[PDB]
Amino acid sequence: DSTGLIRLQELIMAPSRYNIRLKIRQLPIDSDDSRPLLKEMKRGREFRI
Amino acid sequence: HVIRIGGIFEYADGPNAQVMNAEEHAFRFSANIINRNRTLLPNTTLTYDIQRIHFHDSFEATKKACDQLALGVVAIFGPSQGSTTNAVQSICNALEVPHIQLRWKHHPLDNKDTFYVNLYPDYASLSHAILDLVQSLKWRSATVVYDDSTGLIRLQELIMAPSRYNIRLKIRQLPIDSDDSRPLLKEMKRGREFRIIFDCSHTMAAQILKQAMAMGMMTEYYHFIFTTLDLYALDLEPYRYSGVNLTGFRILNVDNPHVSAIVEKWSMERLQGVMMTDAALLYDAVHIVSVTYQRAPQMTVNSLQCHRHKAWRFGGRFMNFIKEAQWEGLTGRIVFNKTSGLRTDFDLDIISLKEDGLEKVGVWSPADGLNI
Amino acid sequence: IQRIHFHDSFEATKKACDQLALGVVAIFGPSQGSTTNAVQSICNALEVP
Repeated sequence: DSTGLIRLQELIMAPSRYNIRLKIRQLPIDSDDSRPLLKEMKRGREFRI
Repeated sequence: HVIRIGGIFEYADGPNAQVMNAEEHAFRFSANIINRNRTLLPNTTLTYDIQRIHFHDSFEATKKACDQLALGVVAIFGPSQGSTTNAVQSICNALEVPHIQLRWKHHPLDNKDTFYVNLYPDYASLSHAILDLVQSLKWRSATVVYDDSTGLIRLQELIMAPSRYNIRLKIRQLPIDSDDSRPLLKEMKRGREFRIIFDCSHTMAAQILKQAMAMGMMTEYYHFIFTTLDLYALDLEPYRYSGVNLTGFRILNVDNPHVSAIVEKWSMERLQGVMMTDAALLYDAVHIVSVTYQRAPQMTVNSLQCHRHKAWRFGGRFMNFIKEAQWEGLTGRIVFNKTSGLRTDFDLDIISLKEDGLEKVGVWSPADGLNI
Repeated sequence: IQRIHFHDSFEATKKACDQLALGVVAIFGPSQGSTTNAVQSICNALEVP
């Protein structure tokens, strides 16, 4: 949820301060299967999460 | 017959304020049309009770709602805020009586209710509109420019959206104690982005207009879009003939002479007035409920008590009648997403300022996407 | 000691002033917003921390 992202929005203007990239990944809220998200980041090949 | 409804009006001094604003006048003027309509409540006298309230006293509205509940009214216009209304629908779900939203509020993460509609539009369907055009405009370096973290709540589906379209979007909020972009207009000068959409109230945005005015940011290179709706009561024409690329929106179906008429009729009434989108939707919200009541079976709202727990007989019955109300008004047709019982039937007049004036250049719908 | 449902204010509508008609000297309201939006507004009203 973005209610947590209210609280650490100031970590998100740090890419607006100095360059660091990011991927916005929400937990599946209409379900509980994050393996679509786990495979999509497996396609993303990301290691800093 | 004589019928009565309930009224709630937030002000700073609240009831101690004497300001009939636009919405307080459009309450009574919307009643005065039905008072002159035999086409709606033909012999039923439409009366009301207004309980003007301050901001965020939950004990005031605790007393204030059960006043009109001991009365018993047939319409509960919900509060503008979201904090106190947590109890109010918790009161409305308690004694079998429908409750209405006027704005966006956050959605319950523990329960799911029965007495709820949202004539206010849908932000995910707004992100549908955003992806129809920004991808069509190929805008790829932008910045979330705003002051509302509530805006960061409601368009996070558009923050999930960079997975099929590339746009480099940054995150910039105003100094929250003020309305200042004079550092920020140097920051976007150093941000070199000529294509940005803006998430704030037109109250503060008219100041930010004057901020970009003194920062000389009024050029057609700055191909921007806004998100607000009511600006014709504010400045346009130096910003117009400066030469800019900018786009506003309008839910109000200004195609009919009737829609233009009700606005122009309204436009002389309030002192320091032309139609607001709140007064337009309040006009529609008044003119849905009494249509739903004139078609309703015999149901009188019981004098319920807040020292008791008595429930009115026809609460979910008339909530069914509210969720099946499909009255079309000045803002196009109103029908509810029956997966949620909430209104997502809204169409965007894609209106864009050029030096001649504001000009509608297309539509957005959730059945066309963009249609130019 | 009181108890209410999750996301329910009509219970604590009584149960707050059950402790006020009692008289309590500290309200440790829940970690829920929609509860304490009703509660601490009135704690602000009738001089209650």
